[PDB]
Amino acid sequence: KLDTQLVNAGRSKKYTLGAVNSVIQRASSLVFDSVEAKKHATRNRANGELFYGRRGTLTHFSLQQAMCELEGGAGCVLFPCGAAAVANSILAFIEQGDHVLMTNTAYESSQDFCSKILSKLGVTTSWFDPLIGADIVKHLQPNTKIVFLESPGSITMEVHDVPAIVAAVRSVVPDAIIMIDNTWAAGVLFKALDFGIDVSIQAATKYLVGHSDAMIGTAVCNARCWEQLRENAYLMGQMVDADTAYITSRGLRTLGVRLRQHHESSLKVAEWLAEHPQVARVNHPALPGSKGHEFWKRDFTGSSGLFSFVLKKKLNNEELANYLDNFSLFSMAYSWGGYESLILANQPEHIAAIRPQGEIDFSGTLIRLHIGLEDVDDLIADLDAGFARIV
Amino acid sequence: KLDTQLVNAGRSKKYTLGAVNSVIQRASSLVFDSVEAKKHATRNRANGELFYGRRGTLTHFSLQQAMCELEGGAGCVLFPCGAAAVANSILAFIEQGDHVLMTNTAYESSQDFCSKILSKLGVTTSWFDPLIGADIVKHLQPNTKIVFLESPGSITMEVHDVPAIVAAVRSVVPDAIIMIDNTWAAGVLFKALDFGIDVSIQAATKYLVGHSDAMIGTAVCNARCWEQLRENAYLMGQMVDADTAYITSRGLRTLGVRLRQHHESSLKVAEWLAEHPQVARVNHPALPGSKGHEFWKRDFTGSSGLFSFVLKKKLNNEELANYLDNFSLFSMAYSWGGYESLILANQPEHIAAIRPQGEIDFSGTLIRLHIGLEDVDDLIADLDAGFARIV
Amino acid sequence: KKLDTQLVNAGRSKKYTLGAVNSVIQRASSLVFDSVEAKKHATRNRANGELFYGRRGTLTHFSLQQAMCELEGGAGCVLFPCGAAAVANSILAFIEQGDHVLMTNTAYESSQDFCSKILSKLGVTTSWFDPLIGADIVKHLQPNTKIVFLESPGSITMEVHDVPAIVAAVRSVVPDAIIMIDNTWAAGVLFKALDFGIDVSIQAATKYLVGHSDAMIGTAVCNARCWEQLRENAYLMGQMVDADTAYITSRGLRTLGVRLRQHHESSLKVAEWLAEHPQVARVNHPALPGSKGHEFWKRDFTGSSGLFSFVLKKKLNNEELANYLDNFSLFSMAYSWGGYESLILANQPEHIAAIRPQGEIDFSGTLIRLHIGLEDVDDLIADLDAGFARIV
Amino acid sequence: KKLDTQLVNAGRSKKYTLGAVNSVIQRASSLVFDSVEAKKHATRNRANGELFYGRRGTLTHFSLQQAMCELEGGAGCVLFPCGAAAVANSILAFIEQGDHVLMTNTAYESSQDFCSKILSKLGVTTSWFDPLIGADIVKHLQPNTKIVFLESPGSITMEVHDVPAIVAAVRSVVPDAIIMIDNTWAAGVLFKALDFGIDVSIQAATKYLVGHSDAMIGTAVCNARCWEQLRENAYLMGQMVDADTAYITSRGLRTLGVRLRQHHESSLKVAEWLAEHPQVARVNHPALPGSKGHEFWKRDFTGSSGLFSFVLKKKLNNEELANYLDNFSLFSMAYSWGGYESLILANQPEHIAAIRPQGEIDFSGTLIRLHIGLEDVDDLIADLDAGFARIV
Ligand SMILES: Cc1ncc(COP(=O)(O)O)c(CN[C@@H](C)P(=O)(O)O)c1O
Ligand SMILES: Cc1ncc(COP(=O)(O)O)c(CN[C@@H](C)P(=O)(O)O)c1O
Ligand SMILES: Cc1ncc(COP(=O)(O)O)c(CN[C@@H](C)P(=O)(O)O)c1O
Ligand SMILES: Cc1ncc(COP(=O)(O)O)c(CN[C@@H](C)P(=O)(O)O)c1O
Ligand SMILES: [Ca+2]
Ligand SMILES: [Ca+2]
Ligand SMILES: [Ca+2]
Ligand SMILES: [Ca+2]
Repeated sequence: KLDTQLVNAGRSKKYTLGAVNSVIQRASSLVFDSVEAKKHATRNRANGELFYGRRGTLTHFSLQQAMCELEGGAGCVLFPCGAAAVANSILAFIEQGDHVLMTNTAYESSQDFCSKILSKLGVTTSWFDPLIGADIVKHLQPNTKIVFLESPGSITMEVHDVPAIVAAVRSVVPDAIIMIDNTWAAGVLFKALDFGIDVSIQAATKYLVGHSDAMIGTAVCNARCWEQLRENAYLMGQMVDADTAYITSRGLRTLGVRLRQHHESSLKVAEWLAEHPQVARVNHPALPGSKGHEFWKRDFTGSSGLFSFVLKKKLNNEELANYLDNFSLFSMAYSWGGYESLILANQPEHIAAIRPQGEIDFSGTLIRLHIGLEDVDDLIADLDAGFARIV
Repeated sequence: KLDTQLVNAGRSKKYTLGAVNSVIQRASSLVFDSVEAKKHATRNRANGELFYGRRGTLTHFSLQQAMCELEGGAGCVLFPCGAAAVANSILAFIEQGDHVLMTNTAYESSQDFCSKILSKLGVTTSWFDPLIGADIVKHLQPNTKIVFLESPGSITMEVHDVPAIVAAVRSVVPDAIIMIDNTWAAGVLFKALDFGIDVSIQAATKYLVGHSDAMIGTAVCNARCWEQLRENAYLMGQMVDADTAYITSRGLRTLGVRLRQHHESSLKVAEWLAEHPQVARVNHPALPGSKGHEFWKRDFTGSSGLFSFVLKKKLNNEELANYLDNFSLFSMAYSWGGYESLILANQPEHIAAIRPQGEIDFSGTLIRLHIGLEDVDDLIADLDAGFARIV
Repeated sequence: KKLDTQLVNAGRSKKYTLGAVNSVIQRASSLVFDSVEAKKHATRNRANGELFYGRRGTLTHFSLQQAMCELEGGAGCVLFPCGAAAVANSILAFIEQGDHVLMTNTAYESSQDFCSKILSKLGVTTSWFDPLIGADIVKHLQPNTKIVFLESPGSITMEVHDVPAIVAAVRSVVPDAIIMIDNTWAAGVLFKALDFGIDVSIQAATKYLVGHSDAMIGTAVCNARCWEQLRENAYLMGQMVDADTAYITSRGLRTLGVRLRQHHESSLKVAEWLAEHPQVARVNHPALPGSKGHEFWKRDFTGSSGLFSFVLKKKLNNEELANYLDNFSLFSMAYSWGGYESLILANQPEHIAAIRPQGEIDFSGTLIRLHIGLEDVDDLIADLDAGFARIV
Repeated sequence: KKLDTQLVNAGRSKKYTLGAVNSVIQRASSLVFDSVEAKKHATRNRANGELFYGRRGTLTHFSLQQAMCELEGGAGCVLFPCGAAAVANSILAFIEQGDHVLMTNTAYESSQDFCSKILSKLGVTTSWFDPLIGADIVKHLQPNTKIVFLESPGSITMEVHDVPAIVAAVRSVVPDAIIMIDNTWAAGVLFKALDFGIDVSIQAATKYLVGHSDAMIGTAVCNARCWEQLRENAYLMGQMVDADTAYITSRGLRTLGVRLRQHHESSLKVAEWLAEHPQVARVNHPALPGSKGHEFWKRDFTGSSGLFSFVLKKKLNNEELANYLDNFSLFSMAYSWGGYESLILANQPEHIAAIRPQGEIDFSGTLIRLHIGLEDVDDLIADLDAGFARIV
């Protein structure tokens, strides 16, 4: 049962040492009592024995066990933030002459890592429509090494048909590493590894931390891919600090109570918006009619609270300020996943610049909301005062 | 004056806000009061204005200003540890078809990053002897992009002639990026940027933190190289957590009192060892006769406390255990830079495996010591009981 | 304001958050004055949220304090290193040689032991009352009574006071008494103590406000009448909490609503199952009809937390107690409560009798206290059922 | 053992460090018992370094405690949220209605205010003595004296007690008194209080032990005679410090030697320059010949820290005070001390007279207190010289 799992994940006695939570073990240097102990630790340095702080301390091991239990993985590799998890996960499997195939709705810095960093290293990238399903075979090349998914999509929220994509890819390039950015689902609302994906990546910064303070990336790997991701990321010096690891473990405890509120509130806002005279479209995976809703309903076991909607109007600069500057409860900021509700605008032309080898199909201003833990009726009231400012 | 600089570096009122130390600002999301504020922050997102936690908060900005003041740089890029600083600094400047030229005494994982990661990306690496000076021109290729220095060298402690190397490299491949791992000198005992080096990298984990807890890498850049390092590392998601940034700033405060004790103690141990019947050689940059001592004396303004010595004996496994297992005051561990004295052994054949395109010239067991803050006469007593165990 | 929106926003003024969502963490003893004039200004405002000296607080403390005054409707919020320090020092701040303290006999045992072991040797006497005494409290008032100390629900046995009756009765006789409550079970928020004419609402913020069993902190939210005295006398005893703890307590507030609702829903479901169970004598849950003071809870509170107790039909012997407690898979044995993890503790009737001064107990089986956490309620009920099979 | 080696290793047993160099940080209220038997064992040892409940401490606290007993030669180390809480609560733990407390009139002002404002209303009287009274202390002892409270060097004015004389005199008359000292200036280590027959050595660990002006914490290291009473009575008041603060205090110990030596060397160099300066009346530095109790410092201490004061030839008026203090570049205005940053504070003779009960002051110019930090001593002297040019 997810709730019981969340409360206990990673809390082995060897990590908590008489406490409820794991200990916080801050270290670089880790001490070997003897030559024989150093040899034991060296052989087990990637197997949960204390060796050197760059490999982890007890605090890290505890979070790694929790993430493996929650996402059904063989191992969990840690990073200083989600963008570092994305970039280094992809790097760990590529070589000069490879091709990367990425959804055109991937998080922008994931796109930019490929276009700006991988391109100089003899790796080419191309893109696909998130709703392509089994027709992704037209984009597969004999040198396709990575197939990178993000479901729902960044900003626009399109849900992939992961089963269809996975079957297609294994049929043509079975050696491909299939990755997903599974941040929206907090890794627990969509069990990526059970669907044939090799690596489930999170900006743990978001719903796993849950409070908008700490930054951390995770990559949960199947047994086929764990060693290579782990050792190559180690060679790039990737790790997260012990205290952040502790705080992430601690976020897990309330994840189920938080995600149920996020689902209930954001769906009710989405439903209210969908019926509002000033709204063109609502992009929420849980809302019937949204792009790939059917796949959300079949493949996920809940929703989080991030979604977007498109205004009937393309707001001009003065309207955009009147709208966004006068919110009482929604704050303007990047990221999401916390207790506080947030708001961000993107003009159609902003989104057009980040959908390579696609076409946008809306013309009004796109508003993305993260629905936090405030009373939902207060949030709806704030949104409705917003609409009066731009009617 | 270094001491006064250390106490005040980065402590602008905008960062301390009424306290002695900088504030600890934990954040991912950073809030914009208005559209106009978001536009201001966006334009200044790499210029010390609050934008998004991946770019930093006030705590990071404070440490970045301190590191720029201390090392004379245009900018300071932050990483989750030294190995991540090395790997990502080199990555930020390379492209398929480049050559990297690295001292054969570089830190092993720096070697391994090149041999195991860069090699798959169409980048070749070769090596040089640390004492090559101006004859490094024989190793320069028309596609040499990076010249990577580490002075003193890892484990064996050889000091380069940086002036001679730098002049040679600028004369042949002026477009090269010259980097140094300046960890031993804590960035302050050798002012790398004043000698023509482009980027001074530290495992800030070591002497800057000073207490063996926290892990962090720094790269202080000149104005020529700052933008590219900063933006490419950003694309790999490199950052450090706020609290670690705070603790690093805090280590700086005692760095001068610590480094003076480390120098005085370790030189006196080195002198005592050099005269000991059971010692073949002592490798300490401050000790006359050590490899590149003359360059240490001309180019550095002090010593830290890490050095090595070679035993007359190649200890067998039983002797190695009798030696290392029965120390009272020295602990066995990786890393160094803290208050606690540490000891590590390397057999000649271990070092031979990590000196590409060189030759070792010793035959006894090499012992590396980090000399901490304990009474030096107690440490010497512990070393002498050690010698009695293996006579 | 609606609780959940209030919780999210409490304390988060721009002067404390400085561009972030959460307050800054400002760690300091020394706080720097730019000038003689600035120092004079800070000195005047040293108890009024200007930076002065770390013992008085930093911006991190100020934020928590603001949050706590907002949520509990107070003029001020005094901070302490734990619950027990808040209790002991809030009582100390208002007494003097010759005073009498009247305390509920269901008070947390350390609160009792402070009165009987510390206050006694300072010329302050204490006596105790039954938690259901209500209006009849007048019977225990003395000419020198200074403090009337309430705890509702009761420690372990969970009895709810008729607060309206008690407060009216006290004010009718000793209007100038200081009325305090230990309002930890309600998290200060499910029972608005200061709206009921209580002077000081004290919590072990250790519990529900922190919510994760990993920081310790006490709070005392005061009305305007009593704030100064509590604050300044507490300061002379050196009482403060660390900035990092204050930041984590503020943080815990943000999930307090979603957590309390799950604790209510799950704990009531367990309590309802236990009441029907053949091996259970009685269930002590404020929200469960038939428990002591339930109708006062229904009337006076806006919700329940997850802590309650039940009485077994058996008085367990030592071997049965071990076989019961040692073999749980989901409940852990520990003190405290208020966190995400379910906890269990046992007391024998004779242990409880010993901490019920000037009153008698009302049960004879072993008493089991549960903290119902965030685990799936059916897994928890399954673990409790395996427990019962072990002592049939 | 030699101090620097001791400092590095103090508290770092394998049971606390668990493979790291520093102790673990174990954050907890609830501490889990695996069984009834384990709980019974923890309960017996709850004041003896077995995990029991976070109010009693975690492994992090145990480590600090061990370190502090080792460095100060004590049987036990009681922890508090700050210096002022250690003073107030250590005095409280040993008094009862009818007792008398004898305190040096150079005691930290809050220590004085605790006695005169809190203790007075609890039936405890206080009187004061001159710090140089030595053997003549017998003159101020009373049949009901319970505590003799020492502070050496003195707060602000820096007078050093003849501790050997005072202690012998007290023991000759009231052998069962509790003798306490506020040993913060010495960092517990430059004056081994418990070796001189003092019962309790108290510090504001806030200062030199933490060493960076960013955590607050008090300690009281006790002999075997007084440990239990201090510990248990302090516990009934809820006194504890947070685990993270305990970890940072242990951490500060590791650099205490290298820091104190620089504070000694730099502060003595400044003091020697000031004594020769035409605008200075007198220098109050324990290490500087001619200061009050210097010869007791030379005899009894093993070093100096960096805090001292000096008296200007001028009694500065308000405009000269601002022009002096407002325009420093390296010294900052703030309370506290013990950190890496140099600090400056001013007091007028009439402010000091007001906190010197039952004694008189010995100066008439403005009194300037300096904390000499880790900055280059010649830059510091240059900043002080520019200061003098501003009030010529
Ligand atoms: C799906 C997704 N995957 C990765 C990342 C990168 O994580 P880190 O910020 O922790 O490096 C993000 C970041 N997104 C916000 C900044 P926003 O969505 O506001 O741009 C994301 O949304
Ligand atoms: C010169 C030098 N430069 C980089 C690094 C990498 O820093 P991080 O450990 O913080 O990633 C090291 C690490 N060295 C120790 C593990 P050791 O020397 O014990 O192997 C080093 O020595
Ligand atoms: C109502 C109530 N009021 C105060 C305190 C004291 O708070 P601190 O533990 O933060 O000092 C407690 C403590 N209770 C547990 C230890 P337990 O209930 O397990 O004995 C309490 O329950
Ligand atoms: C000797 C001495 N003993 C105790 C304390 C109280 O410690 P805490 O501030 O940690 O509660 C002090 C405090 N002193 C500064 C505030 P200042 O000297 O600047 O007034 C002191 O000096
Ligand atoms: Ca808000
Ligand atoms: Ca040691
Ligand atoms: Ca459990
Ligand atoms: Ca300064």
